[PDB]
Amino acid sequence: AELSDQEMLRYNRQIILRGFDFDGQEALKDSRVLIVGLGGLGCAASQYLASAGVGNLTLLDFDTVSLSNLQRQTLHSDATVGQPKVESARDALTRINPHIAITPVNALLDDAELAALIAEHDLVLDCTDNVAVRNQLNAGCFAAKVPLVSGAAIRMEGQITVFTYQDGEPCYRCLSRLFGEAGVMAPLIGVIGSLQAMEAIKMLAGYGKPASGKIVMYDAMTCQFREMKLMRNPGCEVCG
Amino acid sequence: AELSDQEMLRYNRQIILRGFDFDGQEALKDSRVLIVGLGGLGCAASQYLASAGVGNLTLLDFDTVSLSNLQRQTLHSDATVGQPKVESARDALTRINPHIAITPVNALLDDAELAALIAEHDLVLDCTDNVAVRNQLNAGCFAAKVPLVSGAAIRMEGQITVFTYQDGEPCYRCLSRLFGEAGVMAPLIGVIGSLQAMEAIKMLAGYGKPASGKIVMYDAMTCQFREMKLMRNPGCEVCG
Amino acid sequence: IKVLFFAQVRELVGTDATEVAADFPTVEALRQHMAAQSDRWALALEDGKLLAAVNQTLVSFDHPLTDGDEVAFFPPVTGG
Amino acid sequence: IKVLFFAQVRELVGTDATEVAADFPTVEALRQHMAAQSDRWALALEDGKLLAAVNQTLVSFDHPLTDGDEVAFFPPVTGG
Ligand SMILES: *O=P([O])([O])O[C][C]1O[C](N2[C]=NC3=C2N=[C]N=C3[N])[C]([O])[C]1[O]
Ligand SMILES: *O=P([O])([O])O[C][C]1O[C](N2[C]=NC3=C2N=[C]N=C3[N])[C]([O])[C]1[O]
Ligand SMILES: [Zn+2]
Ligand SMILES: [Zn+2]
Repeated sequence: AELSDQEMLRYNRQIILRGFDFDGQEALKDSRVLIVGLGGLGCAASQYLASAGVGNLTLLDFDTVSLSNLQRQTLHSDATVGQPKVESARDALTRINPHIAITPVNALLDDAELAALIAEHDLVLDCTDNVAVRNQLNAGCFAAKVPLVSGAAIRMEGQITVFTYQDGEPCYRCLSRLFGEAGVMAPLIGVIGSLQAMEAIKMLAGYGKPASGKIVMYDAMTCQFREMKLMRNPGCEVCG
Repeated sequence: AELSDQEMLRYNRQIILRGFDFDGQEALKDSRVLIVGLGGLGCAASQYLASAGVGNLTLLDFDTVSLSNLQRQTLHSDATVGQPKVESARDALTRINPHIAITPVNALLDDAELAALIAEHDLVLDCTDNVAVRNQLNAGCFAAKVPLVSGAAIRMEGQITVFTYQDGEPCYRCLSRLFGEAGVMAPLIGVIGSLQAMEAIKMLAGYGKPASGKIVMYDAMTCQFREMKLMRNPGCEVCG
Repeated sequence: IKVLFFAQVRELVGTDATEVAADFPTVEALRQHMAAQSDRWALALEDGKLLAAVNQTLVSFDHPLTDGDEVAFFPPVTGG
Repeated sequence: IKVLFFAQVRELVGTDATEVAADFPTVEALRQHMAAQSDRWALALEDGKLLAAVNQTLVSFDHPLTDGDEVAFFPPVTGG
C-alpha cells in the first residue's frame, strides 16, 4: 500500500511508533478485516480499527439497532434506531475515517457463506453474543487459517483470545467445549472491543505479540486482569 | 434522580446488573463529572460515560481538533478540524446520549479556577498529556477530596489509577515524584479511556472496588497487565 | 489449595478466595463439593456455566489437584 | 533477582527479564549498573524516564533488594 500525504499526517502517531512505521501503516491500509457483530463489541472495536486505518472492513450483522443498544453501542444513535446495525455502523465509521472502504452485510450467514467470506479476509473479529456463531466462526477460521480475534463481554466480565491457528495452538472449541437477559456495563465493551482492535492491528501488522494461547480475562468489578493459558484439547472436535 | 421510561429502556442493560439497579443508574444520572482533556483518552472515556448515562459532564480542554487527532480521537472528525475539542466532543457526545447535560469549557484554567471547578464535581477524569496539569488536578482533587480517575497512554503502554484521597492513600504526586513526539497506537486510548469510564462509574455508583492504591499498567505490545501497588510517600509534597 | 473465584463467581459466593485443604483429587470433585454448600454456591459453580483453571492454565473438569495447587473458578462469557 | 522489563523498557533492551545474581543493594544501584551496559540500556533505564517496583510494589530509586526480590523496570506515562 501507499499512503497519501493526508493519510501520513492523519496516521502520524502510529507511523512514528518504532517497529510500526510506514510499513505497518501500509499493512493496515491493505488489510481486509471481517467484523462479525456490530453490537457493543463491534462498535467499540470497529471504531478504532477504522480510526487506525484498517483499509477494508466488512461489517456483518443481521440485526437492527434498538434503543437499549444505545447504552453501549456508540456508533449507533436514536436517529438510527430501526436501521440495520451494519448500516448505522457504516455511516458512523465512514465519518471516523473516510479513507477506508466499508462493506456492510446485513445478513445472517450460513457456513457455506461464512467460509467464502472468512477466506476473503485477512482477519476476523468475533464480536458476537452466542456460542453458535462463535463456533461457526472458529470453524471457518481454522479451516482457512485466518486469524480470529475473539472477544466476549457480559456483566462486568470480559475476555479476549487471539486464535492464529498455528500447529499446536488451541482453537476456540478447545475453549468452548469446556462449557455448555444478563446485563452489561457500558465501558466493559469499550475495554474488550479496544483490546480486540489492538490485537487485530498487531496481527495485521505483525507488531508485538498476540494474545494467543491464553484467555485474557478482565474483571471490571475489581479491575483485575488474569491471563489463563489455553491448551489444545487432543480430541477437540475442530482442531483435535 | 428519577429515570423516565425512555431512560429505563435505554439503560436497561446496566439497570439489570446486580448491585447496580435503578439506584446505580440514578446515581450516574445525578453525577457531575469533570473530564480534563478531550483528546484520545477523553474521547474514549467520555463516550462511555455519556452512553452509560452520567448525567452531567463538563469537558475541559484548551485545544482545537487537528487532523492528526483523527487517528484516535474518534468523537472528532475531518469536518470538526479547527474547532475547539470540547465543542466537537460535545456535539458528538450529545448524539451518543441526548439525555445528558454537557458543558464544554474551552480554556486553559489556572489553579484558582480548577479549585472552583473541581469542587463543583463529584469526580474528575484526568485525560491530559502532561504532568503539570496532572499534578494540578491531583492538588485540587486532594484538597477538595474529589476522586480523580487518572489515565495515561503513550506508545503501547497505558496506565490507570484511581485516587479516592482517603486517609493513608497515596496521591498522584506520590507517583509523579518518582520521575522527571512519541507515537501512540489508536486502540490503546480506547482501552485506557474505557477503563477510566469504568472506574469512574464504579466510583460514582459505589459499585465494585476501585483501582486505588495501584497502577494498572497495560502493555499492549504483549497484551499483559501488571498491577503495581502504590504506597503513600511520607514526604509527598501534596499528601505528605 | 488457593481456590480463587473471579467475577460473577466471586460476587455470588462472596469471597475472592478460600484457602482450603488439599483434600480434593481434581476439579470436578471440588466443584461438586463447593456447589453443595448453598444454592448461591450451586448457581455460581453451576456446571456448564463455569470455567476452571489449575495453576494459571485452563482445564477440563477432570484435571487433578495437589497441595500448592491454585484453582480458579470463573465464568465463561459468550456475550458481546 | 528476577528483574523484569516492561513495555518500552523491554522493547529497547530486548529482553523481558534477566535472571541476575543478587549482587545489588537497591534499585538505584541496579539501574546504574544495567544502564552502563549500552546506550540502548541507558536510554531505556534513563533516570527520570523510569519507574521501578520491588516485589509488585512501586518504589523510589532507593528501596533495597535481596535474593528472591523481583524488580521491574518500566516507563511512567504521562501522555493521553
Ligand atoms: O453483544 P452484543 O449483543 O452487544 O453484540 C453482538 C452482535 O452480534 C450479532 N450477532 C449474533 N449472531 C450473529 C451476529 N451477527 C451476524 N451473524 C450472526 N450469526 C448480534 O446481532 C449483535 O449486534
Ligand atoms: O493525550 P492527548 O494529547 O490525546 O489528549 C490530552 C488532551 O489533554 C489536553 N490538555 C493538556 N493540558 C490541558 C489539557 N486540557 C485542559 N487543560 C490543560 N491544562 C490536550 O489539549 C489534549 O486534547
Ligand atoms: Zn480446538
Ligand atoms: Zn501524595
